[PDB]
Amino acid sequence: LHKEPATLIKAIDGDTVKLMYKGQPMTFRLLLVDTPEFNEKYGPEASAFKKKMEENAKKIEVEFDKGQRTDKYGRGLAYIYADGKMVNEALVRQGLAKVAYVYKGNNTHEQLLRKAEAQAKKEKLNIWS
Ligand SMILES: Cc1cn([C@H]2C[C@H](OP(=O)(O)O)[C@@H](COP(=O)(O)O)O2)c(=O)[nH]c1=O
Ligand SMILES: [Ca+2]
Repeated sequence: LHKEPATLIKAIDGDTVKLMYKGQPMTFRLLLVDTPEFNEKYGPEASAFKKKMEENAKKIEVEFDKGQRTDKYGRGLAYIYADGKMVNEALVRQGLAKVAYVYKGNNTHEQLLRKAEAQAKKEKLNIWS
């Protein structure tokens, strides 16, 4: 897998963001995670955590997995990095997302993320509190 450039256009919520990628606006959905909807417990905190991480970044990057790159809604499916730190993993490590939507062939970072989840759960953070 390879990191590629993108620029933030707008925060959306805990697991989607609008980025400019190869010069075109796209919505991206984070691979391998699910955050609560803005209306549910920890929804606002997930959205805020993601928004801060991505707006404070100097450099956003997108990393596609080996499989599908857009979903049925036309959202890009990627791992997103903010100054080299994976947003998908950070949300999980903080108890603000669960590992989810693990489809065969787009699951390169599955174990990394499950390890984060286990640490969050052991710490009783947020969703696991
Ligand atoms: C994360 C992810 C979601 N999806 C689809 C499955 C779900 O379909 P349904 O909309 O039919 O439930 C939806 C979940 O996204 P959201 O959590 O953003 O709603 O996105 C994929 O197809 N691939 C993926 O990798
Ligand atoms: Ca969601």
